[PDB]
Amino acid sequence: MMQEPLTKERLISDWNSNVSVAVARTTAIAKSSDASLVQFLAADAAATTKSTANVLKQIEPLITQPAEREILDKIMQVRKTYIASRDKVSQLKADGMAEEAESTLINSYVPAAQGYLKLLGELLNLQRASLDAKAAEVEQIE
Amino acid sequence: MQEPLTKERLISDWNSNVSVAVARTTAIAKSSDASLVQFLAADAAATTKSTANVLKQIEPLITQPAEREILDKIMQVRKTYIASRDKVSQLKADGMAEEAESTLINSYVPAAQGYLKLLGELLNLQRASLDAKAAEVEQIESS
Repeated sequence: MMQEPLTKERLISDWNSNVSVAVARTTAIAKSSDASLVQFLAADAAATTKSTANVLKQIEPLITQPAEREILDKIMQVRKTYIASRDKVSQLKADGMAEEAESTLINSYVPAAQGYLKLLGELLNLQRASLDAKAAEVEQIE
Repeated sequence: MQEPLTKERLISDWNSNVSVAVARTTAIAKSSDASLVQFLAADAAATTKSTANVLKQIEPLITQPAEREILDKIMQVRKTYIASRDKVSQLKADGMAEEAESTLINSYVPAAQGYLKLLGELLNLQRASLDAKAAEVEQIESS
């Protein structure tokens, strides 16, 4: 019972950490004049990506509420926009197109990452609220 | 239940901050751009302040021998981690790219790995306590 929202809270926390890491890395890539940084960080980026893939596969079978499914649907859509803009920033920086990379970071990547993190926060708060309610019942009702 | 849950959430935020800082410092050390240090200074300071606030909240809640022992070890290694992080940033800002990369590999990465390993152990202490309590609840409700 309780372990359901507990497990989902932990998985979503890992996911949120992965996105925060990826945002810091993409920000550093976009602000560095070094066109080679993308390739230097490719292995780290791949580890972050695969970590999130693992989280997603674990979260999917645990989704039990319509609200969770709607939020997750929105997350996956926003995530598509985020991935496209992240990849565009990396491509432009690798090609030395610093100005266009900045335009993309500001107009596309930042809003997508912010929406991504906001929706992850909503799903996380959903789990935390369910778990907090059950924990309060267990403590008080005893 | 609320005690280990609060600690688990605070430690999760802490761990996220450390992972972000490690990614940022790695990017700084691998970039040929000496200016990245200054460009990311505000973000790095915000990560630092976030962890400081987490520590202020978690310290009074860490009361039992095992968690206190792990926390003491974390703070010890964290001293080395901070020193090496600051060294990496300083060498990069000073144009000592080669020395900054060497410091990243020989000093910063080992400290960061020990820091993250001990944070993971503290987090797992909280998670194991919560798992045990939740399982006890499921047992009671099953009878």
